[PDB]
Order: sequence, then C-alpha cells, then structure tokens
Amino acid sequence: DWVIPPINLPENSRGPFPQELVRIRSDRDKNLSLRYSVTGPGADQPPTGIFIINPISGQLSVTKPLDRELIARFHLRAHAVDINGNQVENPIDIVINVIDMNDNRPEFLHQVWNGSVPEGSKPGTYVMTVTAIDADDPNALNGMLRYRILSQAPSTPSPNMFTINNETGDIITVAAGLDREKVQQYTLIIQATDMEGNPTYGLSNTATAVITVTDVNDNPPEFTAMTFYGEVPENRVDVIVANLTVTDKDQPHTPAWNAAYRISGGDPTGRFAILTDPNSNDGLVTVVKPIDFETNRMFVLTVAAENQVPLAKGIQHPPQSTATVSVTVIDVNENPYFAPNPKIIRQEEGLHAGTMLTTLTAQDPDRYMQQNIRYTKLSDPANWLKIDPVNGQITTIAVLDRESPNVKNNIYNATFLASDNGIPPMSGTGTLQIYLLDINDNAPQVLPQEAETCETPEPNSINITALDYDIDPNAGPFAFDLPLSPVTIKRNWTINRLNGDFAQLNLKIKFEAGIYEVPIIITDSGNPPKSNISILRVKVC
Amino acid sequence: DWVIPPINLPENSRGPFPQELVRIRSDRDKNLSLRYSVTGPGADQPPTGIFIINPISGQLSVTKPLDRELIARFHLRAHAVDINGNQVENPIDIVINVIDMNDNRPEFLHQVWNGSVPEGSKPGTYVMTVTAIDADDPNALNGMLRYRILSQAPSTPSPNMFTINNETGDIITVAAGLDREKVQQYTLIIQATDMEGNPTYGLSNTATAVITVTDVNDNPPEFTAMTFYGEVPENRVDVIVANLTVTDKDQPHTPAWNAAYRISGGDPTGRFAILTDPNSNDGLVTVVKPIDFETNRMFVLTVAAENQVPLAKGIQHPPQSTATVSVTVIDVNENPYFAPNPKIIRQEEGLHAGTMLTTLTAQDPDRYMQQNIRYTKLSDPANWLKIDPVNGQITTIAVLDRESPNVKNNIYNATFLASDNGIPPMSGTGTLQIYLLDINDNAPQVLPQEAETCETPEPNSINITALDYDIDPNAGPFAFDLPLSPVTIKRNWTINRLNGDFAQLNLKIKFEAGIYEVPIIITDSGNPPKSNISILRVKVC
Ligand SMILES: *[C@@H]1O[C@H](CO)[C@@H](O[C@@H]2O[C@H](CO)[C@@H](O)[C@H](O)[C@H]2NC(C)=O)[C@H](O)[C@H]1NC(C)=O
Ligand SMILES: *[C@@H]1O[C@H](CO)[C@@H](O[C@@H]2O[C@H](CO)[C@@H](O)[C@H](O)[C@H]2NC(C)=O)[C@H](O)[C@H]1NC(C)=O
Ligand SMILES: *[C@H]1O[C@H](CO)[C@@H](O[C@@H]2O[C@H](CO)[C@@H](O)[C@H](O)[C@H]2NC(C)=O)[C@H](O)[C@H]1NC(C)=O
Ligand SMILES: *[C@H]1O[C@H](CO)[C@@H](O[C@@H]2O[C@H](CO)[C@@H](O)[C@H](O)[C@H]2NC(C)=O)[C@H](O)[C@H]1NC(C)=O
Ligand SMILES: *C1O[C@H](CO)[C@@H](O)[C@H](O)[C@H]1NC(C)=O
Ligand SMILES: *C1O[C@H](CO)[C@@H](O)[C@H](O)[C@H]1NC(C)=O
Ligand SMILES: *C1O[C@H](CO)[C@@H](O)[C@H](O)[C@H]1NC(C)=O
Ligand SMILES: *C1O[C@H](CO)[C@@H](O)[C@H](O)[C@H]1NC(C)=O
Ligand SMILES: *[C@H]1O[C@H](CO)[C@@H](O)[C@H](O)[C@H]1NC(C)=O
Ligand SMILES: *[C@H]1O[C@H](CO)[C@@H](O)[C@H](O)[C@H]1NC(C)=O
Ligand SMILES: *C1O[C@H](CO)[C@@H](O)[C@H](O)[C@@H]1O
Ligand SMILES: *C1O[C@H](CO)[C@@H](O)[C@H](O)[C@@H]1O
Ligand SMILES: *[C@@H]1O[C@H](CO)[C@@H](O)[C@H](O)[C@@H]1O
Ligand SMILES: *[C@@H]1O[C@H](CO)[C@@H](O)[C@H](O)[C@@H]1O
Ligand SMILES: *[C@@H]1O[C@H](CO)[C@@H](O)[C@H](O)[C@@H]1O
Ligand SMILES: *[C@@H]1O[C@H](CO)[C@@H](O)[C@H](O)[C@@H]1O
Ligand SMILES: *[C@@H]1O[C@H](CO)[C@@H](O)[C@H](O)[C@@H]1O
Ligand SMILES: *[C@@H]1O[C@H](CO)[C@@H](O)[C@H](O)[C@@H]1O
Ligand SMILES: *[C@H]1O[C@H](CO)[C@@H](O)[C@H](O)[C@@H]1O
Ligand SMILES: *[C@H]1O[C@H](CO)[C@@H](O)[C@H](O)[C@@H]1O
Ligand SMILES: *[C@H]1O[C@H](CO)[C@@H](O)[C@H](O)[C@@H]1O
Ligand SMILES: *[C@H]1O[C@H](CO)[C@@H](O)[C@H](O)[C@@H]1O
Ligand SMILES: *[C@H]1O[C@H](CO)[C@@H](O)[C@H](O)[C@@H]1O
Ligand SMILES: *[C@H]1O[C@H](CO)[C@@H](O)[C@H](O)[C@@H]1O
Ligand SMILES: *[C@H]1O[C@H](CO)[C@@H](O)[C@H](O)[C@@H]1O
Ligand SMILES: *[C@H]1O[C@H](CO)[C@@H](O)[C@H](O)[C@@H]1O
Ligand SMILES: *[C@H]1O[C@H](CO)[C@@H](O)[C@H](O)[C@@H]1O
Ligand SMILES: *[C@H]1O[C@H](CO)[C@@H](O)[C@H](O)[C@@H]1O
Ligand SMILES: [Ca+2]
Ligand SMILES: [Ca+2]
Ligand SMILES: [Ca+2]
Ligand SMILES: [Ca+2]
Ligand SMILES: [Ca+2]
Ligand SMILES: [Ca+2]
Ligand SMILES: [Ca+2]
Ligand SMILES: [Ca+2]
Ligand SMILES: [Ca+2]
Ligand SMILES: [Ca+2]
Ligand SMILES: [Ca+2]
Ligand SMILES: [Ca+2]
Ligand SMILES: [Ca+2]
Ligand SMILES: [Ca+2]
Ligand SMILES: [Ca+2]
Ligand SMILES: [Ca+2]
Ligand SMILES: [Ca+2]
Ligand SMILES: [Ca+2]
Ligand SMILES: [Ca+2]
Ligand SMILES: [Ca+2]
Ligand SMILES: [Ca+2]
Ligand SMILES: [Ca+2]
Ligand SMILES: [Ca+2]
Ligand SMILES: [Ca+2]
Repeated sequence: DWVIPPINLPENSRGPFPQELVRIRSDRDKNLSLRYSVTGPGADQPPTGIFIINPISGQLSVTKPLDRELIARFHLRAHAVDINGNQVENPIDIVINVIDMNDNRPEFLHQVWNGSVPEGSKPGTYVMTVTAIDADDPNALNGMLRYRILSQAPSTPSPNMFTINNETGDIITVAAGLDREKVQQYTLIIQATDMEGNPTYGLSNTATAVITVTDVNDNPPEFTAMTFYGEVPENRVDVIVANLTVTDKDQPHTPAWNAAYRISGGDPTGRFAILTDPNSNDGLVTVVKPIDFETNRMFVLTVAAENQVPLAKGIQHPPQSTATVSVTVIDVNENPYFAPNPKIIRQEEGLHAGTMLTTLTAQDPDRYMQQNIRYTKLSDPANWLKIDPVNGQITTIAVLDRESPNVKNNIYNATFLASDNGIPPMSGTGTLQIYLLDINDNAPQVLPQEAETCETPEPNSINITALDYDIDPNAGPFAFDLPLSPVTIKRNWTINRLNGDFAQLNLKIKFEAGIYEVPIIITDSGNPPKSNISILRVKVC
Repeated sequence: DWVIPPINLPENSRGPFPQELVRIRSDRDKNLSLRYSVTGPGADQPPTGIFIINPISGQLSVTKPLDRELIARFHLRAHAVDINGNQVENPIDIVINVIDMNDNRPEFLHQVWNGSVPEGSKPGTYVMTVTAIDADDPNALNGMLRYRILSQAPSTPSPNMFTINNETGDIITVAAGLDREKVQQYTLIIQATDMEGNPTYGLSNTATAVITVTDVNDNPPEFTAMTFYGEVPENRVDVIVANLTVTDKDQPHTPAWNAAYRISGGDPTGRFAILTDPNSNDGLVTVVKPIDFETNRMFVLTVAAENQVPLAKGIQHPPQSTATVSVTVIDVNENPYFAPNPKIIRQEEGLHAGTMLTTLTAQDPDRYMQQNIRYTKLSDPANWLKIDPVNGQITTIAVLDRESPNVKNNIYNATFLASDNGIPPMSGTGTLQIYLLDINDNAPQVLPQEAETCETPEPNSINITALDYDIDPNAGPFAFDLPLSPVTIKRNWTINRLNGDFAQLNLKIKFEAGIYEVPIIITDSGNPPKSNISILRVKVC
C-alpha cells in the first residue's frame, strides 16, 4: 500500500482560516456519489475541530493556527461512503506534521545560580556551569543555544574576571587577582541566545551567577607589637605569663587564620609551654615547669607565629611573624637551712658552765636579698643551752648530767630556729643531738638500805649490793670495806667478798633492841675510782 | 482506490532548488528495502528533470521554477521496487497543478484599431469596440481585464468626446460637437489593465483607436454671387446660357455636396432647363426650347439650390440658397414676308401701259429694329411689270397679251424680292399670279391660206375654216362673206355656209393659168365682234 504523503505545516499560521491543505477523494466516485469524513485527535476526538473535511469535495482544512510545542504530529484517518450507506474505501491514514518555528525564548531552570572559586586560581580554572533549555526543537536552529556574559559586579581588579564556553555554559576564569581580602564575591549576568547565538535573529534570556571567592592561607600571622612583657613567681607550675596578640588578614576561625606558636629559643630547658586561645587567637604562654630565681632572674625568649595549614607559594615570611617576650621574675622570700640537719657532736659528760661546744651553721638560698639570720631558743627540757643571734655559737648554761630523766636515751635532743627579717618571714628548724660519754662521777651506795635482822650470829644473815648511776665499766665489781675508826665497828662486824658485786655482813660478837648504824666503804671500777661511806641502818632485837 | 492528493504549486517559485514537495513511500518497506522512481512528462519524458524522486526516501522535488502558461498540470506516476527487482506496488498516479500568478500583461490583437462615427450623433452613440487578451487564467483575477481612455487628440471641441465601457471595451461617445468640417478624425489611446483594473496591483498595456468622423448633409449649397448674367440668340435649342457657381462646405463629390438645381420661376413656358455639372458642381442653364425676341426681350429667372440627399434637421435654409439670373437677349435680323403668298388678282386682257394693277404688301417680324423695305424686279419673262422701292405699287410697262407663248397657261407668273437694309441682309420671295380674261381682240384668218385648184366648176372644190387666237365664245361660229367691191370678185366666185365654222367656195364662171387673189370677210362671235378681210391666194390652171 502506497502511503498518502504527510502534510507539512508550519506552526503559527496567519491564515486566513479555514485554510485549505489537501484534497482526498476516491476514484470510485466516477459513478458513485461519495461523502467524506475525517476521524481522530484534531478531528472528531480532542482537540476537536482543528481539521475538517468538505464532505463532498474531500477537501481538508485547518481552522486555527497550530502549535508544535502543544502537539507535533496529528494522526487522522479518512473515510469514504456513498449516499446509500456503503463503505467504498477502507479508512486510510493521514498525517499532519507541524513544523517548528522559533517562538520560544530560552529559559533557565533557576534564576539564580551559586558557585565558588578559590583565591588566586590560575587563569583557566573551572568555576561552575549554567545551562538553559529551549522549548523549541533541539534538532533545529530554533532550539540551539549559545551563552555569553553581559555584566560583572563589581568591576575590579579586572572588568572581565570570567568568561563562558559559549556552548557548554562552563563559567571559567580568564584573569588574575582573585583576592578574597579585597573582593569576596562576584555577581554575573549570564545570557542565553538561541538560533546559535545569532545577534539579529536570536531570542535571548538571562539568569544570574553569583560566584563567591573561597579563602586560602596567603596572609601570615603578625604580632601587634614587636615586644611583649610578663611576670612570674618562683616555684609555680600553672600560671599565665603573657598574652601574645596577633592579626591575621585571612578568614576568622579558618585553619588559615588560626595561629600556631612555638618557642624558637630563650628557654633551652623547657620551663614554658605555649597554647593557642581558640576564640581570641592569642599566644598564651604558661609556666609548665617551675623556675628558680637564684639561677635565672630574667627570661628573654623569641616566639614564632604560623598557621595550622601551610602558607601560600609566593608570600614572604615577614619579620613581624616573630616577636620577643621579656619575662621579668619576681623574687620570693624562702626558708633558711643548715649544713647538717641533725648536727651530731661527741662530748664528755662533766663540763663547765660556759664552755663553747660547737657552732651551728645556717644558710639561705636568697643570694640577691641579704638578710639577718635569727638564731633563737626552741625546745630543751633541761635549759643547759644558750645561743646568741649574731654568732649562732652554742655555750653551756649548766653542768651536763647524762644520768638524768632529762636525758632518757644516751643522747640529748635539742631544737633551734633560724628566722628571716624579710617581709614574709621564713624559718627553718635545726636539730642538735649530742653523744654524752659516761664518766665515773657517781659514788656507789648500799642497796639494802634498811636491812634489819635479830641477834643471830647466822653464817650468812645480811647480803649487800651496790647502787650506781653509771654503766660499764664505771660500775663493774665493787669493793666492800669496813672503816678502821670508829674502833668499835670493825670489832662488832665483819665483811666478806662473794664474787664482785655481792658481799656479806655479819656480827662477830656473841650477844640488844634498837638502831645500829653501820658505815661501809664501797668503791667501783672506773678510774679514777670513786669511794663512798654509805651508812647501813640496822635494827637488831 | 484512494487518490494521492494533487500537489499545488505556484508558478515562478524562487526556490532555492531542488525544492522538495512531498514524500511518497510504500508501507511495504517495513521489511523490504525499496527503490523509488517517477515517470512521465516532467520526469523522464520531456520536459526532462523538472520533477525528481530520491530513490531511497521517496521524497519528490522540483528543480526549476514552473510556468503555468507553458504547462498547467503535470501527470507523473510513481514506482516502487525492492532491491531484488520485484515490483512491490502498482505504479500510482500523481498530479502537480501549477497555480497561476499574474506575470502577464494584457495584449491587444492589433496595435491600431480603425473606427468611424457620423457627424453630430447623439451622445450615447456606439462607435467601435477594442478588446485585449490576457495570457494568464481568465477564471482568476490575473486575467480579468478593464478598459479606460488615456488621451484624445485633438482636444476639441471637448477633451472627452468618447468614453469606454470598462468591461466590454465598446467605445461610445459622451459629448456633442462632432463636426467633420472642423475636426475630421480623432486618435485615442486605449489602456487595458488586468486584476480588474486595479490601479496599484494591475499590469497595464495600451493600443490605439483611430476614429474618423463621417460626413452628413449639414451645409446647404450657397451661390458665390447673388445675381448672374447670360446672353442668348433667337431660335436656338442647345446653347449654354450661364454657369451658376456654388459653394458647399460638406465633402466634395458626396451626394451631400452634389448640387440639385431647379428653376423656381421666371420661365413659365419651359424655355430653359438645368443640369448639374458632375465635376465642377455648377448650374448649367441651357436653352431647351427656342425663344422669340419679339415676344420676350429679357428673362429674369429665380433658381433654387439643394443637395441630392435631404438637409440635416436643425439647419436653416439661407437666402444665399437662391440666386437670380438675368438673361439679356441678342436680337437677330430676320426675313420679311407678305400678307398673301401667291397674290392672286383678276384682270382683263387689253390694258394701258401705266395702269396701277395692285399693290404688294410685305411686313417684317423685327418690331424693335425698323428697316427699309426693298421691293425689286426678279423674274418676269415678258417685262410688262414695274415696281418702285418706297411704295411697292405695281404699274404696267406694256400691253398685256394673254395669247402669248410668254403666258403659256391661262395665267402669268411673276416673282418679287423684298430685302433688308440690316447688317445681315435678309430677303423674301413673293409671287404674283394674275388671271387674264380673254377679250375678242383677234381678227379671224383663213385656214387654207394656200388653197389652189384647177378650173373645175366642181360642186365642192374649196372648203375654208378660220384661224383665231381666242377661246370660246370669242371664236364660236364664223361668218364667211365675199366683198361687194371690187365688182369682179363676187361675179367670179360664191360663198356658202356649211354649219358654222366651215364654209365652201367655188367659181361660178364657166371658164386660166396664174394667181387669183380672193378677198374674204370673216367675223367671229364675241361682242363687239371683229371682222377681217383675209386674202386667199388661189392658183388655177
Ligand atoms: C562560540 O564559540 C565558537 C568557537 O570558539 C565560535 O566559533 C568561531 O567563531 C569565529 C568568529 O570570530 C570564526 O572565525 C570561527 O570559524 C569559529 N570557529 C569554529 C570553527 O567553531 C563562535 O563565534 C562563538 N559563538 C558566538 C557567536 O559567541
Ligand atoms: C468599471 O465600471 C463599473 C460599473 O460602472 C464600476 O463599478 C462601480 O464602481 C463604483 C466606484 O465609483 C462603485 O461605487 C460601485 O459599487 C461599482 N458598481 C458596480 C456594483 O458594479 C468600476 O468602478 C469600473 N472599473 C474601473 C476601476 O474603472
Ligand atoms: C633523742 O635521741 C635519739 C634520736 O635518735 C632518740 O633515741 C631513739 O629512741 C627510740 C625510741 O622510740 C629508739 O627506738 C631508738 O633506738 C633511739 N634512736 C637510736 C637509733 O639510737 C631519743 O629518744 C631522743 N630523745 C631522748 C629522750 O633522749
Ligand atoms: C403659272 O401659273 C400656274 C400656277 O398654278 C401654272 O399652271 C399650272 O401648270 C401645271 C403644269 O405642270 C398644270 O398641271 C396645272 O394644272 C396648272 N395649275 C393650275 C392648278 O391651274 C403655270 O404653268 C405657271 N406658268 C405659266 C407658264 O403660265
Ligand atoms: C544559592 O543559595 C541561595 C541561598 O542563599 C539560594 O537562593 C539559591 O537557590 C542557591 N543556588 C542554587 C540554585 O543552588
Ligand atoms: C590575656 O589573657 C587573659 C586570660 O586568658 C584574659 O583575661 C585577657 O583578656 C587576655 N587579653 C586579651 C586582650 O586577649
Ligand atoms: C485601418 O486601416 C489602416 C490603413 O490605413 C491599417 O493600418 C489598419 O490595420 C486598419 N485597422 C484595422 C485593424 O482594421
Ligand atoms: C462655364 O461653363 C463652360 C462650359 O461648361 C466652361 O468652359 C467654363 O469653364 C465654366 N465656368 C466655370 C468656372 O466653371
Ligand atoms: C657495837 O656493839 C656494841 C654492843 O655493846 C654497841 O655498844 C655499839 O654501839 C655497836 N657499834 C655499832 C654502831 O655497830
Ligand atoms: C375673175 O375672173 C376673171 C377671168 O376673166 C379675171 O380677169 C379676174 O381677175 C378674176 N378676179 C379675181 C381676182 O378673182
Ligand atoms: C539574577 O539575580 C537578580 C535577582 O534574581 C536579578 O538582578 C537578575 O536579573 C537575575 O534574575
Ligand atoms: C497606436 O498608434 C501609434 C502607432 O501605432 C502609437 O503612438 C500608439 O502608442 C499606439 O501604438
Ligand atoms: C536577565 O537579566 C537582565 C538584567 O538583570 C534582566 O533584564 C532580565 O529581567 C533577566 O533577569
Ligand atoms: C626579639 O625582639 C627583640 C627586639 O626588642 C630583638 O632584640 C631580638 O633579636 C628578637 O628579635
Ligand atoms: C621547727 O620545726 C617544727 C617541727 O618540729 C615546726 O613545727 C616549726 O614551725 C619549726 O619550723
Ligand atoms: C501604449 O501607448 C502608450 C502611449 O502611446 C505607449 O507608452 C506604449 O508604447 C503603448 O503603445
Ligand atoms: C433674385 O435676386 C434679385 C436680386 O437682384 C431679387 O431682386 C429677386 O427678388 C430674386 O431674389
Ligand atoms: C426668292 O425665292 C427663290 C426660290 O425660288 C430663292 O432662291 C431666292 O433666294 C429668293 O429668296
Ligand atoms: C544544564 O546542564 C547542566 C549540566 O551540568 C546542569 O547544571 C543542569 O542540569 C542544567 O539543566
Ligand atoms: C622570626 O621567625 C620567622 C619565621 O616565620 C621569620 O620569618 C622571621 O624572619 C624571624 O626570624
Ligand atoms: C624585654 O626586656 C629585655 C631586657 O630588658 C630585652 O630582651 C628587650 O629589650 C625587652 O624590652
Ligand atoms: C619559723 O617562724 C615562722 C614565723 O616567723 C613560722 O611561720 C614558721 O612556721 C616557723 O615556726
Ligand atoms: C631536727 O630534726 C628532728 C628530726 O630528725 C626534728 O624532730 C626537729 O624538729 C628538727 O627539725
Ligand atoms: C475582442 O473582442 C471583440 C468582440 O467584438 C473583437 O473586436 C475581437 O475579437 C477582440 O479579440
Ligand atoms: C430661395 O429659395 C430657398 C429655398 O431653399 C429659400 O431658402 C430662400 O429663402 C429663397 O426664397
Ligand atoms: C439682372 O437684370 C435684371 C433687370 O436688368 C434684374 O432682374 C436684376 O437686377 C439683374 O441685374
Ligand atoms: C434675298 O437676298 C439675300 C441677299 O440680300 C439673299 O441672301 C437671299 O437668298 C435672297 O435671295
Ligand atoms: C412665289 O411662290 C411660288 C410657289 O407658289 C414660288 O415659285 C416663287 O419663288 C415665289 O416664292
Ligand atoms: Ca509554539
Ligand atoms: Ca516552536
Ligand atoms: Ca528558540
Ligand atoms: Ca588574598
Ligand atoms: Ca593566614
Ligand atoms: Ca586569604
Ligand atoms: Ca629558689
Ligand atoms: Ca628566692
Ligand atoms: Ca629567706
Ligand atoms: Ca654526772
Ligand atoms: Ca657518769
Ligand atoms: Ca660510779
Ligand atoms: Ca508564467
Ligand atoms: Ca501567469
Ligand atoms: Ca495578467
Ligand atoms: Ca458639420
Ligand atoms: Ca451640403
Ligand atoms: Ca457635413
Ligand atoms: Ca423672331
Ligand atoms: Ca428678330
Ligand atoms: Ca428683318
Ligand atoms: Ca390680246
Ligand atoms: Ca383675247
Ligand atoms: Ca377673235
């Protein structure tokens, strides 16, 4: 089957309507009287009445102008019937192609397009892409789009910072001088022209591209002053010294604005540490390890600034990226102390009142503030000791008796104070412990002081020992003897050695009631040996 | 079978070519690979290559612009064959109608059109018709013509003598004053404009109509002079009298210029007749019947002019259509004549010499020229007659003898002349015949004059009769007698009567030779009777 040629109509016809197009008829009309009719969308189905057919002549016609963007192709079919109702021809397909006209301006999806580009990017850097669409036929000139830029705001540093690939709509940069710290955002008017951007024939329409310039690290941190000043006490470990104040021209609170300090020198021992204040962007220098004034009176330290992210290629590191802090140190008053802590001195027991035993040395760390050393009495339960403020020498007040309940253990303990005449007065407690050697200076006594027995000439009635306040050898074996005079006593009594320390006494008369006081000479070892005539009270019946 | 719609193309397309029109294809191409081709005049037959078909797509195209006036409709048919040579569709008819454009100016058959109109025809009179043709479609505006007049030469009496029925092209008159004797021919520029004579859109073209104004009888014949003069002799019958000279302002030698004269009066007797000179248009007056001067000395005749065809409606008959001719008549000398022609007069015979017999009357027609009448001798063989010039009276010269060989018959004939003393002298011959009565004036004689016989006394020897020169009764019976003396004769002889006219003589003596003269008296009747003695000579032996 040969196919009835399609009818090719341009849209937006001016008419006048009903505009006639074509005449379909059946050759069977040589003898039959036929009636024609079209069916289908555009004819009898919606949209109704666009295409009509003269029932007699078979002439086809359009009644209004067409619109390709509304309907592009109509599919009518044509009918043939004689006046007696017989179908004379099978319905036949007939096509109307509506041919495109350029009656649609290009349109942009958005009316505002957002894009961003980094600072000082090489000319040729892609930024963003803006595209329009055309409701007309893409396959025809009518729907083929070209792009260009109409205006840039603002016009600095160059009027034409950007361009646009007139087909793809890629906005690419063509100048240099994209500096956030000067012009932080550009607004562009993009224009779309169809008909392949033909100036006289093309229909045009615009949009906006807003390009924001994103920050980079191209400004170094710069200290507000060349030199800073701070103060620190001795022996402190968590105190702020100074606040280092900087300016960075980049974007606040970006890594490229955040400061990164380190102490380049002036503290070879690590007394200070540095941390960046998150909010204020300051160099907080803090004493991390304690300092000694008498080793260091002043600190002079250099400190270098930087950012968290590296600086840009061609930018200079200025002198103003380095400042110097002078740390003046405040000196404090401190405790005095002593060469030995518990000054040990050996000394014999019996000694004069007024003998200089030993001197007590005491010194002070404060080498730059010279002071009065105040030696004073503290705690000696015996009061045998004297000391003067200027000298610190120790002299005896009394005789030093080691067999005393004031010297419980073999040595005597004594405390002393050394005080500062400084505004905050300090003091240190010194000890003196002295070893007292036992000399034989105690006369032996008789132990059974009140030994009393009746008149029995018993072979061993009374046994006597010695009381001595001295330790070996100043006690040892004791000699027991009766005196020669009065003559009566050795005539009444007799003494016998047992071993060393124990001796017996017994009456050698044969025979009353009362008191008999019997003198006894007792001597102990330690030379020169001391004797004593301790009297024994005896009661006999 | 549904019929592929015809393709409707305007002629004179601007292209660009090859301009595509329609796409025919077979739906059988769903699986077959087809090849298309057109055939027919305009395709493969002459004219070749106007319409081509893309063998693959089936697209049809024109290659040059069309011309409706050259070919109006193309009848191509389209073919379909698969790549393996099979005919897939029966060839199908396809029609290109070339639609008309107005690209032809109207054309006139002739470039010069001839027509004629009579003088002073009523406004509305049809003259001629001029028509153009248009090579474009008559059924369309393009070939629909309108007419108008662009110019008239000359512009008098009115600029716009004619108009033209803008559709039929009939040139009809609209003014008055069509006067041949002023403007004899008009030239018209006719213009044809197509597009129904549309001034801005129509294409125009011209021709010429030359209108000649045909003559009518609207000018009367007018005599050059009020009066004319001529001269005529007496008794003439084919002589020209005068040439009547006229002017007619109409067209020479047309019936409306030809003169027609008649004599309205002045000649109640029909002496003159008038004929028109074919060439000179003159009134030739000719003497058709002879005239007599003595009855008419002068003629005064009025003569009316006219044309062969009647004069036009409103025109006046002038006085100058009537002239008057004075015919002066020249008088001629004419013959004189006589009251009686052969003047008969009775007269007795014997009459004196000098007797006035009768007078001869003679008269003359010339009543206005009085003349001398000249009576003269002519022919009389006897000379008995005399006549004098002044009187005309006749008197006798001699004695009038009727018995003469000069008057053979009973009467005497005599001729006479009467002559004119005029410059051309005329004359008339008069006759006079006179009856002469016989009187007895002749003496009788003897008839046998020489009767001679011998001497015999014979009873009847000599018989004698009479000789008389007169007729009865002046002869009649004659008496015969012998004289008394001499005495001897009646003694010798004797006379005897026989009857009347015859008598006998005889000698009565008894007895020689010689001559005997015998006298005899003889008398005749007519009174007074005359006798005579006639002698008879006788010889006897
Ligand atoms: C879009 O860009 C194209 C490619 O740069 C342009 O096409 C060129 O235009 C120049 C005119 O100066 C011609 O000399 C060249 O022949 C073109 N190059 C080719 C082969 O593509 C075009 O001008 C631009 N469109 C507009 C009007 O902006
Ligand atoms: C030819 O003649 C016709 C008939 O006279 C003209 O047609 C008329 O034109 C006048 C314009 O003055 C109109 O008002 C009338 O309506 C017309 N009459 C009709 C009904 O035919 C015509 O103008 C002439 N053509 C030209 C242009 O010369
Ligand atoms: C001062 O002298 C010494 C200081 O060492 C004291 O003697 C010590 O006493 C303690 C009792 O708790 C014993 O256990 C130690 O053996 C002793 N020290 C040594 C190692 O000798 C003494 O008590 C102090 N004061 C007195 C009362 O003398
Ligand atoms: C003159 O007289 C008469 C004129 O009539 C002549 O007589 C006639 O002569 C002819 C001869 O030819 C006769 O026949 C006639 O009878 C005569 N006339 C009549 C009627 O009488 C005559 O001849 C003339 N002349 C002479 C010689 O006399
Ligand atoms: C850019 O962001 C702004 C909001 O400030 C908005 O108006 C716009 O739609 C954004 N651009 C697009 C289309 O992504
Ligand atoms: C210095 O540091 C202290 C504690 O961080 C703060 O009180 C003070 O405001 C700082 N100086 C400035 C101006 O940042
Ligand atoms: C009119 O006659 C002239 C000759 O004088 C001639 O040129 C012309 O053809 C005639 N007109 C027509 C077409 O009859
Ligand atoms: C008068 O008529 C005579 C004869 O026809 C001729 O010779 C003469 O020329 C005429 N006159 C004129 C001027 O026609
Ligand atoms: C010794 O004994 C005698 C007993 O007669 C006594 O008198 C004397 O006082 C005694 N002496 C002493 C004190 O032993
Ligand atoms: C008569 O007769 C005689 C004869 O004798 C003669 O003498 C005479 O002369 C005659 N007369 C005549 C003349 O007759
Ligand atoms: C983009 O931006 C602004 C507002 O949307 C306009 O000035 C411009 O015409 C375009 O729409
Ligand atoms: C009719 O008459 C003459 C010569 O033919 C031209 O003047 C005029 O244009 C028209 O042809
Ligand atoms: C394109 O932009 C231009 C300039 O702002 C306007 O004229 C138009 O309305 C469209 O937004
Ligand atoms: C720190 O700044 C001081 C200025 O007082 C310099 O003397 C030193 O060299 C360092 O740069
Ligand atoms: C001496 O030392 C004592 C400790 O026994 C302290 O309490 C006193 O303050 C002084 O420094
Ligand atoms: C029609 O007549 C006009 C005027 O004579 C001319 O212009 C033209 O040539 C044609 O003959
Ligand atoms: C002929 O012409 C004459 C003029 O001489 C008139 O007298 C006469 O009446 C007639 O018209
Ligand atoms: C007399 O008549 C005669 C005729 O007999 C003429 O011949 C002559 O001229 C005259 O008129
Ligand atoms: C034009 O095309 C670009 C492709 O990148 C998109 O931005 C968007 O889809 C627009 O229609
Ligand atoms: C302090 O240190 C900085 C390092 O950034 C240098 O740029 C400057 O010259 C000074 O020595
Ligand atoms: C801090 O102080 C020290 C010494 O006084 C120097 O390094 C510097 O001049 C600053 O003033
Ligand atoms: C020494 O003396 C000072 C006061 O001067 C005290 O603060 C310290 O405890 C010690 O006894
Ligand atoms: C000397 O040392 C002793 C301890 O050995 C303390 O008890 C005294 O206070 C002083 O400092
Ligand atoms: C136009 O038509 C008229 C009809 O009278 C004719 O003169 C001639 O045939 C011309 O073509
Ligand atoms: C002569 O006769 C003519 C006749 O045409 C008259 O018109 C004129 O008045 C005169 O009588
Ligand atoms: C001819 O002559 C006669 C009379 O002489 C008149 O009728 C007229 O005057 C004309 O001159
Ligand atoms: C009368 O006389 C004339 C001459 O005067 C002749 O011409 C004529 O014939 C006749 O004899
Ligand atoms: C008289 O008449 C006769 C004829 O009767 C002529 O012969 C003669 O000439 C005259 O005229
Ligand atoms: Ca549209
Ligand atoms: Ca469109
Ligand atoms: Ca478009
Ligand atoms: Ca920058
Ligand atoms: Ca920075
Ligand atoms: Ca920056
Ligand atoms: Ca210290
Ligand atoms: Ca200190
Ligand atoms: Ca101190
Ligand atoms: Ca002691
Ligand atoms: Ca001791
Ligand atoms: Ca001891
Ligand atoms: Ca043409
Ligand atoms: Ca045409
Ligand atoms: Ca035309
Ligand atoms: Ca006229
Ligand atoms: Ca005339
Ligand atoms: Ca005329
Ligand atoms: Ca006459
Ligand atoms: Ca005369
Ligand atoms: Ca005369
Ligand atoms: Ca006589
Ligand atoms: Ca006689
Ligand atoms: Ca006689």
